[PDB]
Amino acid sequence: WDRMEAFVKQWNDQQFDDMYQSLTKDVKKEISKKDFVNRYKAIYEQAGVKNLKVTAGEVDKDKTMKHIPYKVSMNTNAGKVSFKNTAVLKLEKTDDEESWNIDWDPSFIFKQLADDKTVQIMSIEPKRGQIYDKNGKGLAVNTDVPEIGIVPGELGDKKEKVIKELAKKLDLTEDDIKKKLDQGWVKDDSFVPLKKVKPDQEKLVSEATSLQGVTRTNVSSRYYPYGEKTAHLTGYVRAITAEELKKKKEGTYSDTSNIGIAGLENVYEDKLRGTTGWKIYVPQTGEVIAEKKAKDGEDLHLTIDIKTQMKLYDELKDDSGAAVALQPKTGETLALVSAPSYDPNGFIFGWSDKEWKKLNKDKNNPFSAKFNKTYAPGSTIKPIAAAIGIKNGTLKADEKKTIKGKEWQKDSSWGGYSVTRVSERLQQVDLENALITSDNIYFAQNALDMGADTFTKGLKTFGFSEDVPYEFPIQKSSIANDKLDSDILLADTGYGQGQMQMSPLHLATAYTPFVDNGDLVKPTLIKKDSQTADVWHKQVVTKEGAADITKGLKGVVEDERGSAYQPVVKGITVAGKTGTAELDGTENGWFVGYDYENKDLLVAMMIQNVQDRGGSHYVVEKAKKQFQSN
Repeated sequence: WDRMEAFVKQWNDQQFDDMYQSLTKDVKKEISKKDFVNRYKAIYEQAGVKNLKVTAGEVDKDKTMKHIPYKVSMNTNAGKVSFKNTAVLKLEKTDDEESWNIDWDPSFIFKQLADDKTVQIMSIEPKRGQIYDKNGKGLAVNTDVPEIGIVPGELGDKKEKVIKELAKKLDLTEDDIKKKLDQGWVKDDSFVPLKKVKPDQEKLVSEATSLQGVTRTNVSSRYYPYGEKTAHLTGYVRAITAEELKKKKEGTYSDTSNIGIAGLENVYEDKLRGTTGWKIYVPQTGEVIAEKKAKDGEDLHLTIDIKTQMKLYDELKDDSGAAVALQPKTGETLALVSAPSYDPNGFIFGWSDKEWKKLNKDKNNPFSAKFNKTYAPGSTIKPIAAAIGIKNGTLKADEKKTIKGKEWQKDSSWGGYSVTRVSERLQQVDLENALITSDNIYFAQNALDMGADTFTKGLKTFGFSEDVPYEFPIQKSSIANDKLDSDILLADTGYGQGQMQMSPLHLATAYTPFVDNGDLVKPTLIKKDSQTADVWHKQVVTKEGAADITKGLKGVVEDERGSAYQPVVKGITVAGKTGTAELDGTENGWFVGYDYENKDLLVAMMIQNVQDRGGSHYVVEKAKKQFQSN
């Protein structure tokens, strides 16, 4: 019949407002359309009802009352659910027109339901996988932390004064505690959790539990054992919002779930979470409509060495910038540091108000990692360019160039603009002395002699303009705002005063061909039991070209004329390059270096607001400390 088919179509399509219209006059009373629609929406939403199939059968007796059997199957967060039932169709006249109407009752939601029975949907959170460094040191783990609560029966006739004192002691409100004590499940002998506390605060727990009826347990909790020292690398988890929950695939989260918002917590959310358990049941009888068991998440093992991480943190902790430390042979990531930072434990245990407001008004954006953003690299481009110039035959490292004065233009067509070098001591300038004196004209002429096409292709072999193959998302490096579309922009990009932007991670990666082999190494955060150093582009420079570049980068640190000579550090065997990118404004300082003798460490460091602190020098002093002085 038409009415039944239309009702079934509306219900398969889950349009409950259209469904309410077909109900009998009796059911219209005692159940308002508001309550009908709200009850369906709430139950189906919270249970995760999807894949709904309602199919109708055949009538039996032939009249003003019919019976039509039907069946319902569906998928819920707790599994497949299906039942059979019989709809009563009564013919009824309202106003002046008859119609067949369905005599609805709560058993059309789930079969167990009736006018004295409801449904409840509880969830079981799995154990989240943990994050370890290369030596098994826990970076994002699960630990048992104190949990202060109230047993109501133990309060006696002191409930009010106890709530007042405990609210003052735990920085909660009296209303919040009372709301928790008034929950439906709360019985006089049950422990009512009130607040989770960090492990280092047993004195607070001792003070608080010494009140009437206030007691203590331990609850499992995420914990970030090194806090802001690894905050950008771990990221964090925190409670999911109702709006976030509405966007996810039903079943994967509940209203009380943690979700990874930033860092590796977010990047590996699926691996770390696991499977959420569910139970749909009827509270008046205890009957279970459906049930699904949880499943723990998987652990994550990183290449990070927390010792290197902490050395870099100690150097950057009061500044604004980033530092990457790679093992340039294997491509493993020893350290990823960004400053300023934050304690991700704040998102688990709660923030103090002053700290939250501090972090949100900080103009250097503590919650944002800087090692995956792209900044102007400045002079640090020069060796890379040199590599390309040696790779594509247009540059010989041992041949000197004629440069007279401190200014140079290609021809009259530049006019008022010329490339400026800081010194004019050397008139015959080879590659080594070009790097040591950071000669801008040398490298402008390198770019020009090279041409735009070869230089673009070369920059692409060092990983510009492509997705960065790395497990932590890295914004792509840019050669120019559009393209190298003029001799002037080409020359400026040659010596690092153009439109280019690199990430610290990428700059670290792009000095790896200089260390030994010439290969651009594929960086990785994930610890692998395989001792296989993956290559990202093969032989982007030759071995002998890498040696030629290493000579000049060595000189930058060891020759008195170099930009990285001060401070003189006995013991280190470090070759590298400095940079300063300007922004009455500020300027950012760069140092990229590697151990040209031990070949097992490379660091890139970038610090902001260094114009009044000696520029790149301020960075250099902090960078040399990171290297083996043995």
